[PDB]
Amino acid sequence: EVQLVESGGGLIQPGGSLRLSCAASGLTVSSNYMHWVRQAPGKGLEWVSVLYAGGSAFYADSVKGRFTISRNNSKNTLYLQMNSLRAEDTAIYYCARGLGDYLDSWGQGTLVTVSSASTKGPSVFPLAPSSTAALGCLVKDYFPEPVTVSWNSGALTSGVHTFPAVLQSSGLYSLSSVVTVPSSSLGTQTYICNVNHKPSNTKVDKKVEPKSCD
Amino acid sequence: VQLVESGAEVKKPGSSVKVSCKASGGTFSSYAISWVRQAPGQGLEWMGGIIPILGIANYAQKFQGRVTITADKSTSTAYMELSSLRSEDTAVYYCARENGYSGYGAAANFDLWGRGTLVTVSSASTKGPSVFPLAPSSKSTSGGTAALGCLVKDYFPEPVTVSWNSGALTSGVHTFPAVLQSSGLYSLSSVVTVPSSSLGTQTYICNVNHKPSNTKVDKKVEPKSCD
Amino acid sequence: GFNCYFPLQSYGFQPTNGVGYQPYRVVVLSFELLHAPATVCGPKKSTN
Amino acid sequence: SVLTQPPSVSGAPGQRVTISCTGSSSNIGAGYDVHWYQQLPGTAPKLLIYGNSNRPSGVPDRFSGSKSGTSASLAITGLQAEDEADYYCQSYDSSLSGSVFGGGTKLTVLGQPKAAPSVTLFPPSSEELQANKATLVCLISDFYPGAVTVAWKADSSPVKAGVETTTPSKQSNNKYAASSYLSLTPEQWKSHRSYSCQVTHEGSTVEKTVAPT
Amino acid sequence: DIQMTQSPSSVSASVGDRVTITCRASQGIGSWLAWYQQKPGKAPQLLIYAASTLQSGVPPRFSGSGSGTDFTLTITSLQPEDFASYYCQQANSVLALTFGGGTKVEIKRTVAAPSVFIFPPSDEQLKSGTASVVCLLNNFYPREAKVQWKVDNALQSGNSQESVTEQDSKDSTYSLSSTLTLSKADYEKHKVYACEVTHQGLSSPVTKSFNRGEC
Repeated sequence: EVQLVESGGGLIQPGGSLRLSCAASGLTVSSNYMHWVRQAPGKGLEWVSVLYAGGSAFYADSVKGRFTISRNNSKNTLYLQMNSLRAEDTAIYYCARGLGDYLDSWGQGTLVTVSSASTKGPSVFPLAPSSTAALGCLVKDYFPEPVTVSWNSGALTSGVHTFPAVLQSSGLYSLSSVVTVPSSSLGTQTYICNVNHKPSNTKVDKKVEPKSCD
Repeated sequence: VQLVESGAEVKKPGSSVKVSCKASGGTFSSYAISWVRQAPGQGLEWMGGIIPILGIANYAQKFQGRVTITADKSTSTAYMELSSLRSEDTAVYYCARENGYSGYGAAANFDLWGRGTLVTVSSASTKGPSVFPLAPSSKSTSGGTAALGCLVKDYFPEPVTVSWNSGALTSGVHTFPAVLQSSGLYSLSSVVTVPSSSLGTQTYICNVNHKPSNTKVDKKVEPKSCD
Repeated sequence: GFNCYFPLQSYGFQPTNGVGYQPYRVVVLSFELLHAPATVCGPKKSTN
Repeated sequence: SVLTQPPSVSGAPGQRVTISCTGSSSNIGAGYDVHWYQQLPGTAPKLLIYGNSNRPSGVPDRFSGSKSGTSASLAITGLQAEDEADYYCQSYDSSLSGSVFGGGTKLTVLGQPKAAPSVTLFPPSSEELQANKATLVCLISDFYPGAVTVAWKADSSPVKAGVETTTPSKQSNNKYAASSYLSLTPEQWKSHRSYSCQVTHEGSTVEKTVAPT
Repeated sequence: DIQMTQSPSSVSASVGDRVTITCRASQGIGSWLAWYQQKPGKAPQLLIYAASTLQSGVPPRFSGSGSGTDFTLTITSLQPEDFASYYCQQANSVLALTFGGGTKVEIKRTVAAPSVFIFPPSDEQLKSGTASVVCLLNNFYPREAKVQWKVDNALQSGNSQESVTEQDSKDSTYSLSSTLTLSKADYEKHKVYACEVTHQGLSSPVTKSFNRGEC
């Protein structure tokens, strides 16, 4: 009968202060042990900080400094403040309550992205199939997560393989999408992939045709 | 709530004893349940306590590991088991409930106590009691009253309930306790006051009832004729 | 029931635990000096 | 044990009685508190005070307690007829690693119109001789629990075998009655000419002689 | 002070099989271990605690028995619903949690063959000044896939990033793709571009090679 919600996640600069907000519905904020477990994307979970029922808190070796925990009994919410941030701090964390040596309750997570870049329109380049066959379009130099794709305005749903975003060395994500198409229908049907996302509000409709050279 | 124990138990010098301290009106909750004994002519001792959420018992250094105390969360009752019975351990055993608090003292106080269990040790076995009549002489009845009754001898499991005419007499009836003897035998007395005018028209009988031996002996009395 | 647990938790004193988890007997010597006259003080040497 | 308590204490209806319970420095002299338990003769003990200043529900306001150094003091406002019970002090012991109780004290507030004792002797009947045993009874009534010494004589030498003393039982008119039994054999029953039971109370001696033949 | 290593990382088992995931700790800990089950895109949940007992809401298929050093999470009946990652966590005296790596259980699949699909960059990307060339991998199993690229019969390292999609719920098919970023000046210098793969399903490696401006 537990329920924990989190808010405050988003995109922010490394040189700034961020305040989180974890709320408990059927749990008090001064009568249980709470843990802030943060899990990196593509990696396992990692402990960050712990707070007790009293006025005491602890932190790990890597996050011993630049961390402050201050609960609020007025609105039954948990607040975590990060005065300084690094490039490795981007992950997904879940506020929770638990007992000694183990915790059972769990909550949702808010994704945080930290970088020196900003919003950038997605560049779509067609992938000409060689003369079954594979066709698709490549999304390059776009920010931030996430970006959805669609084939024939959602008409085509068989063989769709949307690869997850990968972070490049330039600080911009890359995405690839491919579908399976028979060679007999290459010259009959036209396939257009739509790439769009909310932070940039860009809608580009580019078709892919196996013609011309290089 | 209340704590209810078992009845009186009679054992052998070197046997095993076990009772139960049941709880009525509620379970043990999370408070500790302890056992404290008391003896006639001596003080009170302590053996340990039982926690009813974990089943861990902490004993006392004065007693060895010859006693075990256990409890179950399904029945919410506490059991004990003591081995190597001795004639010294002829005391009653009580179950107590602790009530903790916060402070500089942190001394455990016993708010609730059990009803009580009687434990006695005797090497003698169960035998058949014998009742013999008693009657005054001519010199004893100087006045208008005579004092007579029935005496019970060689009874092992405690003095019994003595009723005159199956409880029809309630005035002038007195009960006497037993006493330790050289061989451990017990002997009681029962004397009543009756007028001398009722000795020729109403007879007196003693009804003895003995639960453990399943016996019931009926005997009559009469004043002596020689004197 | 739920959200109702005993405040006392048991210690696991297994022999296979580490050095930091080993059971250590700890004795605390608390010293208090009031204005009352002292009753216990330093010992006396027994040199040859 | 490690706890020392007075053996007995007298009280009066209207005065104040102070009971001192002292123990070792490891249990009483330390920071542990004391707990008083009243054990009625026939009833299970119950908590009187806890924490040296608080009173549980149902405890009358006349009972009070305090702690002064390495001793415990119990103050009772007045003494009633139901106060005749044994009181014990309980505290935690560091050396023994367990709770210990005091030696206990006896508070008796009673008074009865004691008079001269009355003794009645019942020689055994003829049917008792066939059981290969002889039992001589010495019934005594309307007396006081103190000075209940019982002596047996055969007009030539005192008897020091088979003598015993039974505790008295309270009657319905604030009186105590007891008796004494003497085990003998029918072989020597006819040898002695007479038997007597001697009861001494407050210097008053009553002698009764029963003739078997 | 304490470090966590897990022997299994990616294991495959059928419905009637035991996953036999083992948990090892640097220092001996006595029955103070708990297991979790975090689905991709779903918040984690506890499965067992103290390595001896079982949660009320958790089905009793999960079990564990470890005294001081060796722990396990053997499952009598493996269900398709509980296909997620597993972690074993141990705390310290200051409530310092220690979470480790993830062990993933995947459904068994046919080996099949890594069909390679080359994709030269389009002429629209020439104006942008950046040239990206990829080769596609489809219907391959297991994950042991070599993605090394061969350009002008030379070894290329530190120029491609792998992208692994999640397993689909239809037939559990894996897909692979690697993206290479290079300048337009270096694009015209090289003439031969190809990528080679190695798998159990091929007797010989299959490489598809094209040239610049080849129609």
